Amino acid sequence: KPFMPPREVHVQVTHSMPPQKIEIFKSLDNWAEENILVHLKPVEKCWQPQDFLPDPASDGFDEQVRELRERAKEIPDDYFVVLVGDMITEEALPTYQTMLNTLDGVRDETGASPTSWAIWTRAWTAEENRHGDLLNKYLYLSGRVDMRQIEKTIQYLIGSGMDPRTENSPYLGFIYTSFQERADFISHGNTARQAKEHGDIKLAQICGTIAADEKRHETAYTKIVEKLFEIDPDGTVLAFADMMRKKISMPAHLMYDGRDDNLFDHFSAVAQRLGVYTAKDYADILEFLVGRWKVDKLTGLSAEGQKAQDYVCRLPPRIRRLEERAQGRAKEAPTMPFSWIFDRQVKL
Amino acid sequence: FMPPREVHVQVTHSMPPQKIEIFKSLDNWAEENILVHLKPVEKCWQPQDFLPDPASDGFDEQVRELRERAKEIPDDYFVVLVGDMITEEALPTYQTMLNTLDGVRDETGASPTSWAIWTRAWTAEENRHGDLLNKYLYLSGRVDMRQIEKTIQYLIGSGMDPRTENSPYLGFIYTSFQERADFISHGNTARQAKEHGDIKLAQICGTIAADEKRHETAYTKIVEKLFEIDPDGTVLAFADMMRKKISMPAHLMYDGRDDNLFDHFSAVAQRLGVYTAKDYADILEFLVGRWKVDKLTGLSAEGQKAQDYVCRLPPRIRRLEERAQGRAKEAPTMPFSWIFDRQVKL
Ligand SMILES: [Fe+3]
Ligand SMILES: [Fe+3]
Ligand SMILES: [Fe+3]
Ligand SMILES: [Fe+3]
Repeated sequence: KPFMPPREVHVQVTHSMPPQKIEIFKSLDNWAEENILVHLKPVEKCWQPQDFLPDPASDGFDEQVRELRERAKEIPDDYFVVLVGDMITEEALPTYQTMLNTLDGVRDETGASPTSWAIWTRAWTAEENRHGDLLNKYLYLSGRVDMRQIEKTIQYLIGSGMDPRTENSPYLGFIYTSFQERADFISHGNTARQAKEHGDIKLAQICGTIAADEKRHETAYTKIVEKLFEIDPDGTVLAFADMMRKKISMPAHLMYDGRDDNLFDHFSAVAQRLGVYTAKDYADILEFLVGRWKVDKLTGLSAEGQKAQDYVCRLPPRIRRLEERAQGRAKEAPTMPFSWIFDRQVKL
Repeated sequence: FMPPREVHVQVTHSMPPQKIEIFKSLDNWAEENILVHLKPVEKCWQPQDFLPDPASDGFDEQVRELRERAKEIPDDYFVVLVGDMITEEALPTYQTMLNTLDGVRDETGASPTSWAIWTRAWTAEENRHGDLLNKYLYLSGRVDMRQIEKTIQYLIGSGMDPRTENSPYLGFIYTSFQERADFISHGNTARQAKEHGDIKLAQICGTIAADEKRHETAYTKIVEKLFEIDPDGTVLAFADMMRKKISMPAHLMYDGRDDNLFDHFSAVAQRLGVYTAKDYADILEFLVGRWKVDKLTGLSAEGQKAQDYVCRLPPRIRRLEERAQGRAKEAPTMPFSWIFDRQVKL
């Protein structure tokens, strides 16, 4: 069957958090306005996409665009595939603002709510917007990729949305985004350092600068979970385990270009192979968070909390060993065409 | 370095909670009268269709022709065009605006409901508008992308409160009005884009306008339906929006230099005849006729005051914001950071 995007294969579960716990967040408003909002960079001090692109109001514009394209010839298709996937993930931004606005105690109820929570969501969104913009124009000018197939993938992606399975729970929500932000920090950070190798400093600065925005986001979301562990170590420990069993699905897992039915798997494979984001990175993030939130040092947990706590502390090495042995899928990986690069083929 | 803020008290969940069912019921209906107005992905235009092709040997000359044409387009017009583009780029805010509506919100981010499906596909459609105008302005060299990017970040941080109070009634009235506004602005920049000598730019604006009409058509069929099922609540919602006035999605525009950026942008749009105080009236009047407000009967003493107010507001607005004496002729010249502080006539 033709033009059918992939769908979420799990049953939709809404409003799992007990409705009384909504007050905890109303209470933490002030706290958020002092421990969280402080991780937003004020607009006037933020970089903008133009800072890293050829200046179209400068006599230098032509040579700049020309050097950009020359450099891009020395960057192999493999890398463009990954980079394209990252950029597409970024452009599906409106979905992610919705992701935060689904959380019970934290949603923006009007579109301009004076709450600390709604203020964060809006400013976080505003920061994220520059990531897509910048990688978009870069890919556009490069000439190495097929902007029409990329634009088409993006429209499929927004139509599809995503269900991270947070069930409207600020607990699950902020656990989720804590994990994703770090993942984003690793991918972008990796494309950055790798971007230097292939011979493009400017592209490295681009990726690096996006990475730095991610760290700050991670820091912000991790202070919230930390705080939730402090206030409710039982609910939070339980929320943490729940997310992991479910597995953290990536925001663009429903990726579809109208040709490949396994586009996300394929994109990911290349990212894995290239060492941009690996099955191992997923583990390191998990382990980091376990240590960062002091899950192990938690005491006075219900028989429920204890099973959860133990599960979470012993999942990283289990995931490690298992999705370690890249025997039958790393070496014998077939070559595959991607419509994002005009059906040129790269090694999966 | 303070962005403007909504000056009105925040009013949430005004629609009676029982009326949430009306929408759950209309799911199938929506999947046959609304979703039909979305263009399937494979058949949609994409920004690359109207831009220089960067994987073509023709790229250079195409970028070069684009820039040459843009020199013949005056600063006035770039101001308006930039404002339009900025409004488009604040898209995530508008998805949120629809996700705030009580009986229609997407509860997960991927809800199989007709309502959530529409919201997501409408958003996907809108996204190409921003992308296209963005790359156009970027290649043009006529405008200061850094100041524009900064305005955009202020705008999303600010969001907007259209004062729909989570009511699908108010919501879809609102978006019915906006879509038509959008169709007029884009439509006008389109025809005017021809004058100044740029066909391609006209095709860009025109293609955006067409998207808008379809959206308008879709939102209008919902209100029509609401008038049919609940002529009282709908008539009352329609009047409520108008007293409050329909505020534009980008009214909290801020670039870090101008404290009246939206007013100023609008002034230029007005003067240029892209979107005028008169257009606002014509949209209103059209909707009054399109929804058959006047032909409504059996309304409460409440419904009737409302019905009358709405049918007599267009000419009142007309005459009033007609006489552009003290503000059209003696309009001062003002610098915009979007064009490197070059100045245009307000
Ligand atoms: Fe990002
Ligand atoms: Fe981020
Ligand atoms: Fe639009
Ligand atoms: Fe529209």
